[PDB]
Amino acid sequence: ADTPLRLLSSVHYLTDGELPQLYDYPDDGTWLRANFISSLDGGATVDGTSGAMAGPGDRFVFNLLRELADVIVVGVGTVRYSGVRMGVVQRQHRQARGQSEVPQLAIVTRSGRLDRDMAVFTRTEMAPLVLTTTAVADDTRQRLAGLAEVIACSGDDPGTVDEAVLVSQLAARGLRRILTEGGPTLLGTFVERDVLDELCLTIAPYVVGGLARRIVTGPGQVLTRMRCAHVLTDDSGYLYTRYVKT
Amino acid sequence: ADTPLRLLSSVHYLTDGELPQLYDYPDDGTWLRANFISSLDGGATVDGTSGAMAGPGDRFVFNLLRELADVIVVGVGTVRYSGVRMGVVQRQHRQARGQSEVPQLAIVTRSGRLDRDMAVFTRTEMAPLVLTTTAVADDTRQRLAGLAEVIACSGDDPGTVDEAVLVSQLAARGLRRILTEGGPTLLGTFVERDVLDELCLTIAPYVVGGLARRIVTGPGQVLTRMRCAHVLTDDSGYLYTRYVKT
Ligand SMILES: NC(=O)C1=CN([C@@H]2O[C@H](COP(=O)(O)OP(=O)(O)OC[C@H]3O[C@@H](n4cnc5c(N)ncnc54)[C@H](OP(=O)(O)O)[C@@H]3O)[C@@H](O)[C@H]2O)C=CC1
Ligand SMILES: NC(=O)C1=CN([C@@H]2O[C@H](COP(=O)(O)OP(=O)(O)OC[C@H]3O[C@@H](n4cnc5c(N)ncnc54)[C@H](OP(=O)(O)O)[C@@H]3O)[C@@H](O)[C@H]2O)C=CC1
Repeated sequence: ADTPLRLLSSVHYLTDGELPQLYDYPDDGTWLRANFISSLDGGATVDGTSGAMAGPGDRFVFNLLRELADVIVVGVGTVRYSGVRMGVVQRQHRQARGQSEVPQLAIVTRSGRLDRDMAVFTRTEMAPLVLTTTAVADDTRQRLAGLAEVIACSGDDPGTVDEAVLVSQLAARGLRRILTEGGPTLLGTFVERDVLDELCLTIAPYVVGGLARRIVTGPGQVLTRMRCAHVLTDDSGYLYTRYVKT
Repeated sequence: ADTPLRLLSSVHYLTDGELPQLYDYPDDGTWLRANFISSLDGGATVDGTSGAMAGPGDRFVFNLLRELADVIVVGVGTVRYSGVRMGVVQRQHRQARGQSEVPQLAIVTRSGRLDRDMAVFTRTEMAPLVLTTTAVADDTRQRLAGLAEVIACSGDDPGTVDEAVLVSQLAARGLRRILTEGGPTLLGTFVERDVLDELCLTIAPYVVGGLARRIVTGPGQVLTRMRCAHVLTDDSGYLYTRYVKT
């Protein structure tokens, strides 16, 4: 008559002061966290973007995770982003933690082919980082002189990005608390290379049908077990989950 | 300082007697329930099947949902299934509910092109139903004489299946409590045609990377809101969710 199953139910209302402890980074070491939203049937997009599906809670969560991060890493696909916005209180919180007032943005591109004309370069407090390959880093540095710091992230193939090198290059610059929000190609590479430490996933209570892509894309296939650290909900039936690599 | 967020936690251990009430069908009317499993990053398969990812709880849940159903509807893709197995106690439970001892199997095929040589026809207590189009129903009836009951499920196009007609044809035969377990093409059609009443989804705590398909496939795009009826968990960090159409 016994089963391994237990009913979950809401046991505690969270104040905005208790949220940071549920999502804090470790005290030490580098930590790469992803934060994505998807539908129940695994779809990442509605009309080409993720925004349509966001829950009453998602803005507390998405804004908190940006506030906690040293750097937000984004793929060049989804940039096409502006400078991350921090409000007054967010800046104060960051300072009290000894971080910069606003997190750095880091754009991953294998080819380095970003035009000087982009909002990631224009509407922003801080020169973004461009993470790219050894093969193209010098040319890219020259082309983006003044607009971005360009960093070579290659492993044994100077024509590709090694995602473990990428994470160590950020940590070498004091950016060890890393957040990524997209896109699916980038996330797929972190998952394929087994460098993703934690996935925060908002499960939106919709089905969207078969057209949408998943939150990850690409040829990778892995089977990486994660531990469920927490599940939050709201009155709208969204689940805000946090899973950390076992 | 207040947020819409609430922490979920386990509040009640479920006995196998309490599970049926969490998953019961309505008293009246037809009800189409889906039961699927997917990874955290929205992948439906590991090495081409769903079985590798199943949780300690999934066998209580998958077996219960089969036990409760009048008919299990499956697409011809994933059949390539045998007769659903019911143990002694499952048969007793069904009888006490006034149902057949074993649920019917119903195979959906647009072309009707199933060979007489299949385990769905061979290793089974009960002739399965074949749900197909008006255009091909008579030929199909003759070819499968003795092995299956063939039912025309077309709407205004005699060359296609109308999924609402499909559900009413089952209900007309006393099979109003319907379960589907696959595959993604079929599920995508139920979602696209807005005839899916409830989705029971097991969220497995793995990431699998970008190669896998979603639990639904096909060109459909919808935005159908569902209410979260419950979330169960186990010690392995699986979530067993039940969402019902709002
Ligand atoms: N559901 C959700 O939460 C989210 C949805 N989205 C969505 O992301 C979509 C667009 O994303 P998409 O362009 O497909 O994916 P990506 O943002 O990840 O970027 C694809 C491009 O980014 C670069 N890139 C990514 N990753 C890597 C790597 N490891 N090494 C080198 N280069 C890399 C490549 O740049 P290059 O070609 O220059 O070499 C590549 O062409 C949008 O539809 C947006 O809505 C995005 C994030 C969150
Ligand atoms: N993660 C999970 O829980 C699950 C995973 N799986 C998987 O399903 C996969 C195979 O499934 P797949 O073949 O792609 O999909 P389907 O089982 O849904 O079937 C595709 C075929 O089934 C028929 N079919 C489906 N739906 C309809 C409809 N509304 N009208 C008419 N005909 C229809 C068609 O038959 P025809 O061509 O003859 O006309 C079609 O070619 C496997 O990989 C299996 O592991 C499946 C279910 C659960």
